[PDB]
Amino acid sequence: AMVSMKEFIGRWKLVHSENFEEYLKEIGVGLLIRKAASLTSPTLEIKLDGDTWHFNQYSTFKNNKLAFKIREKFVEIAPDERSYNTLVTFENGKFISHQDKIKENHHSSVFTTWLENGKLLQTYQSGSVICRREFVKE
Repeated sequence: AMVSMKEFIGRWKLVHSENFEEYLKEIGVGLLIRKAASLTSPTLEIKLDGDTWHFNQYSTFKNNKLAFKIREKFVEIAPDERSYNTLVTFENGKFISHQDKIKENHHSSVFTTWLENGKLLQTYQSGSVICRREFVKE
């Protein structure tokens, strides 16, 4: 719980990934898209504008910009082009996003972003699948 929110601010480059394509398959992404999305090494930019956070992911395949306020539910248009009811909290040093499905045939996910020894780590969880990603400061 020691890590402060401000330590996340900056630009981060993907250096390792595990189970990302499998995570995308689990949440219903088609083969061509999940293959292409998993081949990239995106840059994640985290910035704070007043009380609005921005987690923007940039890559050759798609740019994904997410804006939110902590503790405030919002409708997220996720990169899979489906809409979700998303809620991001900051708990014990970590950003936790609950991306809740709206349509019953969709899938919900939990995203956790945290810092360890200068690196930024993420997990994306849905159903039986957890994806793990690691980033280094740009």
